[PDB]
Amino acid sequence: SMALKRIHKELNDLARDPPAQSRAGPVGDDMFHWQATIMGPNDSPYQGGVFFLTIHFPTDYPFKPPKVAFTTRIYHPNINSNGSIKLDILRSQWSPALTISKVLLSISSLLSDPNPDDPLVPEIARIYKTDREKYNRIAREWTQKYAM
Amino acid sequence: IFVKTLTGKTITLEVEPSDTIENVKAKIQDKEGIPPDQQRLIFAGKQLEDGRTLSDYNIQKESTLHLVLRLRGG
Amino acid sequence: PLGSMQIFVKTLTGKTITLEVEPSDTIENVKAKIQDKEGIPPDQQRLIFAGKQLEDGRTLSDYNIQKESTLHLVLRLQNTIERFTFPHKYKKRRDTDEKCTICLSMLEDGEDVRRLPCMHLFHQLCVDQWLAMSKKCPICRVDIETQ
Ligand SMILES: [Zn+2]
Ligand SMILES: [Zn+2]
Repeated sequence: SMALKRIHKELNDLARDPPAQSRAGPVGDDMFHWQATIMGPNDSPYQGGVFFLTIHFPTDYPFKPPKVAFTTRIYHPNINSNGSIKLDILRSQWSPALTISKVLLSISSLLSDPNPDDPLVPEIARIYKTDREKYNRIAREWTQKYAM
Repeated sequence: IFVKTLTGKTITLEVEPSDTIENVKAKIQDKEGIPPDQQRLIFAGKQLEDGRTLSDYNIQKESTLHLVLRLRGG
Repeated sequence: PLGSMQIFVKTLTGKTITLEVEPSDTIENVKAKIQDKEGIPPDQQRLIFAGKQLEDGRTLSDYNIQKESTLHLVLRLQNTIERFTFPHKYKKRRDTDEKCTICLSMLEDGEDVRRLPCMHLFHQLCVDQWLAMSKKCPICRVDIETQ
């Protein structure tokens, strides 16, 4: 009752105003389960690639954050092989003033701005924090073999 | 330039190419009520840091920036 | 209104309103000038300058206000929400259309409405649920317990 109405309203605005380099929408008649496309950040090694994501809306939405996960494999210090994204705004820095289009654009901003000091996959963090040149090469190969 | 704010209202801003990003965040603070601590600006999927200017990103007239709350990769 | 000179006011989020005033302006006129720029009734406003709060029926020069002076704008005054927040019913002006960032529906006359010490606006039902679990503002991340 209380949550589906926002998902309805977000969807209408998404149709009339398609976001900047990002497409999303529900699967079938499941309004709490969406898919999403994400474009590559312009300077980052993921540039030009398209990344798929699963999103699940909790029943408490928008008071609790939506569960967002990558399905395309991506090489990133804060995104593991299971597609998980540990991101503060998806956990405790969550605000109900964030729509999906702005959540998705926040994720693309994370790709252009990794954080190795507080990592999720520390193996990827060390490679970044010692020679970003070799990190950018690997991340570029991952985004070209899965997301092009 | 234009800015998509958290309320969805695209707002016009009058800046010249010499303005830094911290300048732009301050103008948004006066028209939105959000401190530059909590402002994250995004153009073409990439974030914009407080140090560099608008011309350093070669952002030209009528470009549309987007505004989300400050993130922290974890 | 093309006042003889200008002053500024600062909200909790650091937002700055520039006003045109003459030293012979009453304070209730200053509150109304802010009403025509952000949509806050003088009913809700509380102004603070030089450690003292300004009373309705005096003048700016009585409080010895200068050019480039800065006023501070705070709100006038499960149940702790009603102790830090101002409830009222919205009144539409006449961009001046406001929407609730929680339910994403625009704000209408007669709707029970909420305003936080950051001078942001939401429906009463929508933000009362969110404040029941975070006590911060969805738009600017300012605690409602801020003073
Ligand atoms: Zn609402
Ligand atoms: Zn606020």
